[PDB]
Amino acid sequence: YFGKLESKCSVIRNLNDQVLFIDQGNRPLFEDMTDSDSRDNAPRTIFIISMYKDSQPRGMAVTISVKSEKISTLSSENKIISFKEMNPPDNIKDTKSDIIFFQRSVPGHDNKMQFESSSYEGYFLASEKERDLFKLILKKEDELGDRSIMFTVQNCDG
Repeated sequence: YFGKLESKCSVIRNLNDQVLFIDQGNRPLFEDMTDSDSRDNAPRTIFIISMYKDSQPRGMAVTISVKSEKISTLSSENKIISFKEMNPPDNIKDTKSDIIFFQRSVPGHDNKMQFESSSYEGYFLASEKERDLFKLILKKEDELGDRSIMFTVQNCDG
């Protein structure tokens, strides 16, 4: 079971220092900071990472949420990326949850982080190029050295 401990304002960047944002269509994408849309994208670059105490310690249990008009929370349900219409909860009774990811650092690189679905072992948040776009996806990943599943997290609380 999980219990929420603290929430932190966060900016998430991929392997190429592109910044995660939510577009008009509620799609999680990555922007180059010289992109012409970076001005309009800027409010949608802010994520809330909430840390959870875990009765079955496997990694740092977190939810990732966005604050638009209302709060929505990132989900790995059905092995894809979506946003559940829900604030991060105070308590979660189960040991696995579609909104809980295990955040862990990369061996030798304490600042590089990987987020594993707690529902689907071996599935990770990843950056993927798809035509002209860079998309946040849920990727079945056998190779933990794959830099496309590595992110940095910058605190904006201060």
